[PDB]
Amino acid sequence: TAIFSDRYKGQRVLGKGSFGEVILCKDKITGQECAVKVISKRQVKQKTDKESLLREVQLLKQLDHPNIMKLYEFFEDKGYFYLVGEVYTGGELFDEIISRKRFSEVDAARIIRQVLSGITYMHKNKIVHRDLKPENLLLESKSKDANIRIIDFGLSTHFEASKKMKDKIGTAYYIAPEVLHGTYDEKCDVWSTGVILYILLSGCPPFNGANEYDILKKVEKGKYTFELPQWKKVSESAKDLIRKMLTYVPSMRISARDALDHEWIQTYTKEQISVPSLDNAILNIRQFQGTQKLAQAALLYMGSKLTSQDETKELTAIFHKMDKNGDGQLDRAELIEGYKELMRMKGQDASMLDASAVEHEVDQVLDAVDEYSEFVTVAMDRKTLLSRERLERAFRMFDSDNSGKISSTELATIFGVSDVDSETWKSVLSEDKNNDGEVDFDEFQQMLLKLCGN
Ligand SMILES: CC(C)(C)n1nc(Oc2cccc(Cl)c2)c2c(N)ncnc21
Repeated sequence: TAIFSDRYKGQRVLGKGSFGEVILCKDKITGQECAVKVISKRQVKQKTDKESLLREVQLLKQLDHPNIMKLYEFFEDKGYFYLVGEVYTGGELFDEIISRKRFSEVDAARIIRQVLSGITYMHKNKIVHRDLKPENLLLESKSKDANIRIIDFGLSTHFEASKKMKDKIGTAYYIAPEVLHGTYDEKCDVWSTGVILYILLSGCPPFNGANEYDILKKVEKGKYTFELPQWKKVSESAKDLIRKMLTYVPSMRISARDALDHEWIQTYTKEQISVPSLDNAILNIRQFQGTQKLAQAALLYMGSKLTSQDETKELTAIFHKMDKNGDGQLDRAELIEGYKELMRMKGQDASMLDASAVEHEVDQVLDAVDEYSEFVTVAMDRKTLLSRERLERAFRMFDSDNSGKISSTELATIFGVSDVDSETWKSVLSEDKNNDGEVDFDEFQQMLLKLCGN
């Protein structure tokens, strides 16, 4: 077999996506940069057999469209799959939108035409996405005229969805009703695209609720309206398209290809042109995006705290066992070995892909120490860092008026999206013995710590 770390070295962590971590990697010979998704066999089950995954990868590697992520290679070892593809540096679609002055039906139409164009093409090759959502739409580069690239086509056919709310944040808004009941086809991608279209034009989900299951109930019933005030600013042809895409019975639902010929797409994408800014839509999208990202950061922070506890004590156990004389001390070599040992047990950390990468992390930890218990504390704080800073930056972003505080109403929203229990979070707060009806960042962080057994 060919080995992933023989070819690629990891540069830096790009983020978390469906089914695993994504690393920026570089070919050790040619210097080609690529994005690598590392899927752990221990945390993600396969729905299909080997042969079927291989033939699907062999197909994906051959496909080519300007709105679909390019896949280059695939590797597999004892514990992991590695999907190697083209790296995109423009970030998520919605983050580019919320940093705009104007946004019109014209900008929406140009977004949606690209999305429908990639989808159309993948459906002709019998590949269905199933989990189409804003996070899966990346901008190819930081440029102004950059294409949208859809990531994760085909994956959900081969790998089972996580049940953890860490991993499901914001998926219920987009999912087709028929995917909930088991019988689904390519039309599920049109539904998801109509949900995204609805949000682009109103800033709000068509099927919404106070918690994950409430949202799913709305989706299953399938009723939505155009009753919000900002829909008055919207053409009727956009409403007609949305209706066709959010048609409940999939055989009555419009195809991706047919949707590219809809009058709204034709009208509003003319290079010619022939139109107001939907400022309310943009405000709500800015609010939506901050809420989703704060809830996502809250869960990852809590998850990272539990992992940190689990690995801190295990490393301590490994190093104690390694301590042959029992004096509490170890040299550079034992530290490396013990750290490696930790990763056989707990699986490879995305950013430690080989023995060389562990050494530099050790050597980095030592540079800040220049006694195995000081090493443990420093090495673990360095794995929490990204979580603790992501949380603070996510709290700062969500606090749009810079008041330094989040109200109880906003906590409800955040904890509902995070699917944490109304009575449970209210109880943690109380342990705010003074009821301002609001919390600053330190208090919010204490709430989360208390919701994960600290
Ligand atoms: C940063 C993240 C996790 C949203 N992401 N995901 C990406 O999607 C990937 C990246 C590698 C393999 C697969 Cl199957 C999907 C991605 C990319 N291609 N370029 C830059 N960032 C990427």
